[PDB]
Amino acid sequence: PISPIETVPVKLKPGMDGPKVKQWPLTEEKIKALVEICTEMEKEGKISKIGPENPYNTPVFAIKKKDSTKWRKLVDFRELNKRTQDFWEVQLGIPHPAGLKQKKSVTVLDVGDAFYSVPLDKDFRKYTAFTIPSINNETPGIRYQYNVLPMGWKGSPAIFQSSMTKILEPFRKQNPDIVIYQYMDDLYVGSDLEIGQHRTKIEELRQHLLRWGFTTPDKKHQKEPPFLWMGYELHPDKWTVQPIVLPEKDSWTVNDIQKLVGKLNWASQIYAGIKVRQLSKLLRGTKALTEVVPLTEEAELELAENREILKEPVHGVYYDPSKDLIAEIQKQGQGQWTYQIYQEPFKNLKTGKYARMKGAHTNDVKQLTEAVQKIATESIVIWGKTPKFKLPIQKETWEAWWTEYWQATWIPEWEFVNTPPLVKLWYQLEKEPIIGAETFYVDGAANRETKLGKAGYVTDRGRQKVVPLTDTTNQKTELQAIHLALQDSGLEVNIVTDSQYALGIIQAQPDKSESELVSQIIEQLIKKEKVYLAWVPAHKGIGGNEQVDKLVS
Amino acid sequence: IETVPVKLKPGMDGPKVKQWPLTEEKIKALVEICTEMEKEGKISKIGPENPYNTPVFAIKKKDSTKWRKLVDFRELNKRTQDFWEVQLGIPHPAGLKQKKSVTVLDVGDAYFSVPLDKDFRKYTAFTIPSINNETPGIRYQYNVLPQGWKGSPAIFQSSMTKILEPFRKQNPDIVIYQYMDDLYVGSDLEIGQHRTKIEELRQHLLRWGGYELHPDKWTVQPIVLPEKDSWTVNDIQKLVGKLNWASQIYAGIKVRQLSKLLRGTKALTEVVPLTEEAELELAENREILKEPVHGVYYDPSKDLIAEIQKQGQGQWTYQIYQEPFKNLKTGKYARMKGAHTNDVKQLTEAVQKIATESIVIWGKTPKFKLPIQKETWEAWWTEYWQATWIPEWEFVNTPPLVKLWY
DNA sequence: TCGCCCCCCTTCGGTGCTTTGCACCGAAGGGGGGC
Ligand SMILES: N#C[C@]1(COP(=O)(O)OP(=O)(O)OP(=O)(O)O)/C(=C\F)[C@@H](n2cnc3c(=O)[nH]c(N)nc32)C[C@@H]1O
Ligand SMILES: [Mg+2]
Repeated sequence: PISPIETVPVKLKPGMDGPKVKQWPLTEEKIKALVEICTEMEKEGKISKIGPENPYNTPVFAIKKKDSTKWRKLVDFRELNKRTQDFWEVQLGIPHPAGLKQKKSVTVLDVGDAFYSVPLDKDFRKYTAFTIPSINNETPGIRYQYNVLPMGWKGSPAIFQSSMTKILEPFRKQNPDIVIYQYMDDLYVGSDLEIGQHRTKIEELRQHLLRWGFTTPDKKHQKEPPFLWMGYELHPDKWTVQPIVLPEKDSWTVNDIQKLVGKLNWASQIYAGIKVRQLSKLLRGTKALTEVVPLTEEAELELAENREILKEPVHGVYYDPSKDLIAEIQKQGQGQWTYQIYQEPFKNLKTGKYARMKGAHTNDVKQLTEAVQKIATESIVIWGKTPKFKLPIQKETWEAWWTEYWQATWIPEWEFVNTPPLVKLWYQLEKEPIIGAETFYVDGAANRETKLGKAGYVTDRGRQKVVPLTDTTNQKTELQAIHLALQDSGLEVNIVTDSQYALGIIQAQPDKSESELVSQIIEQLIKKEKVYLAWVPAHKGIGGNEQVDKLVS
Repeated sequence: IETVPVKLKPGMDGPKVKQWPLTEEKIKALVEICTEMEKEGKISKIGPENPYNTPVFAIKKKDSTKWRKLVDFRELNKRTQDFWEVQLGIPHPAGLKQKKSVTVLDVGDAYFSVPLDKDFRKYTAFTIPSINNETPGIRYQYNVLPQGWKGSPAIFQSSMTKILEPFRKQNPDIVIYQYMDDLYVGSDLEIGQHRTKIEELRQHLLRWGGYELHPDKWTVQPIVLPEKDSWTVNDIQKLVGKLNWASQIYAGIKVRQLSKLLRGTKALTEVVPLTEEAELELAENREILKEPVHGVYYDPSKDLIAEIQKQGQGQWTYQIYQEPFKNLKTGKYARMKGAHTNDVKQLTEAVQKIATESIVIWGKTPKFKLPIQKETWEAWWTEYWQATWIPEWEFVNTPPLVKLWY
């Protein structure tokens, strides 16, 4: 039925009128199919016939439903959506089974023809017009407009969600000891009542929904575990994901690799250790979804690893609010991190991974801090609190980082866990110049118009060097000059540059970079025993800086 | 009461800022706060056809253990018409920054007795989230003048003038300045005496509807040069580069003869002696940096800017300016929690302190340039915020070219 | 040949800098998943 709920008033964007678009696949099979669907919808008052005074139009089609033997109707409202007003969407995220508390009695229900049970605002119906053709164009055709929320319209989800919230709120206020998870038309209902009483509250809820025009078909009424919910299976003690099948191909296209990575990311919420970095690499610099991409050797190994992980059975557990949340992170290499969130050992609530490269130059301590921040945010979303962390970084390392790094940084209460490889600083710049170490006055210049540059140095012990550079930039020349000093110096070096840019990168102790030049500098800094890096202003005749300045001309 | 007609600035739409995740404690507090204000008609439940949104969260002080709801109307305030153009704004008194003590009182609740132009209310929408997205967001919009909206003090202007009218003449040497939802009230009495007069004001205010600041201890910290007897090449290189930067601020600063001292390709640990011609140069530059810079005056029509640097072991230097290198004020903030472990908490506290000083001194907050990653700041700052206002800020990654301010 | 939401990975283009490329950041493309 159609809810007696009040309509939500909706507008078109200011200045815009309604859609006016002609009709497609005018077949006879389709036409007769369409008049068949519409006449039943019309009998229930979901749509109404309209005539030619309504100038607007939009085209129609239909696809299949997962629940076999039902078709789904869809109208291509792409044009109307452009002209319809903006909405503030109230679905702020996706419920996760790890956020659920164990319940004595659980029910999963769904509303039938959900959108078609919510009326659409009177004044807006005329824009949802669609003509049904006539016999492959012989005559003018049959027109309808929607009286309810149409599938395919931009505002339908939000207006339904809001309507469902209004309808349930009476029942929610009344039964606070009944958890109701409301995701679109899908309702999860858990309680600590004994089954007999729980069932009373259920049909009390169902009867409340029906007064407001929401049917709950038996077909979609789950009374017994395992419950199918949001892509998972809910058991009393644990939850699984519904089986994830990865593509198996002899020859992979870009688009199949995109599909593979997406499945693996979905799997990583409970399957620990998933990696996609070498598989995602394949996607770079590509130019067509149909482009066949040969898997690198590294991508084959990564997929093989993932495939062995996915062959083993895993489950998550449910949330106990009387115990602390614990988050443990492990480093996986090449900027990849994996984590598990649990409350008792070896009983994960969920897992996950972090593998984004933020910035052109970074280090493991920064990325660890970003992983912690991602986990901290996720835990707020699911459980409303952050967890206590178990991290593979020593207190000496962290304390060395935030005393020598100029930006404020922080990590919550955490406990060192010895799960190598540990997160470490791979070098530390001396706070003071080194006695006995050679001093290099480095500098490099490039001509902005020329493409040509030089990099070189002058040293207190008397050494000089210039290297010509082609197809370079000014900032590259300066990195190149530091690169030479580190290359031609011993285990202990003092370096003077006039590049605030280069100093800025290096003083942040990066251990990885998108630049191969910065990557080379890092490899050298790690081989050194002591490095002091000092800056001076250029073109002010400083002894040494001026010397190399003059030389690199 | 009649509504004042309010408008957004030409060619601007209302805020469309997503709500961020909140802890259980804050969601519960926001729901108990919003359920009651709905009941008192101060806010109305709305749906998704309102396309605007502004983040909401909650703050709890440890001198006031009750939750205070805070709607981050920074975007809305930016897009709201100016009220100085309409001559409803508040003039700043130059007298406050001189007073012995300044107390801050949250009088935001007074705005809840004046309705908001119904055509403007839609711009005030906000959305309460839910733990584990058990439900969709619940949306409200204001019917009264909202706390945190810059138009609320302007519209309530001539009403607040009436409320304080008696207290002002009965105490003509106390100075009151309203900034947003706050009253900054300062006087020259004994703290005990002063506090007493505050409760008087409180109770007078209470009839209709944190900690003591002390402006005269906000010492400026200048650019100081080290004092040594033996100078290494590196020591002089740092000094030269430090005074070279300062020549963009101060005037008549020289490196002519300190730069001469580095002549040659010298080792950085070699102790070069100091000529008379260069020793004169330094002590000359020392005094120029002792007493402040001539020619820098506040411009009320330009924005205030604040830069902060982490100096370590709990110390934070800051400079407030409008034009670069023309600082109206330089300073050094210091921590207070007894563990010295949390950089983000310290920076958050430093921002509130600096912003408070700007309100006391100039009557508006600066736009902050924060030495922190965006995602680290956003992960934690709300846990330490205690002000009813929120300043503008942006995120910088500027390595210390020199330790100028330390 | 449709809608709305969250996630990840890649690409692209706008912004500001006492710049001339560079680093940052948000949006948009693809994929996963939900209904
Ligand atoms: N509300 C609601 C439902 C429930 O969709 P759901 O699977 O529960 O089916 P149903 O309610 O229509 O009826 P049923 O439950 O089978 O008896 C939807 C989400 F939740 C909407 N929706 C789902 N998928 C699609 C889709 O691809 N395209 C579009 N454009 N819209 C969709 C319409 C539907 O109304
Ligand atoms: Mg349904």
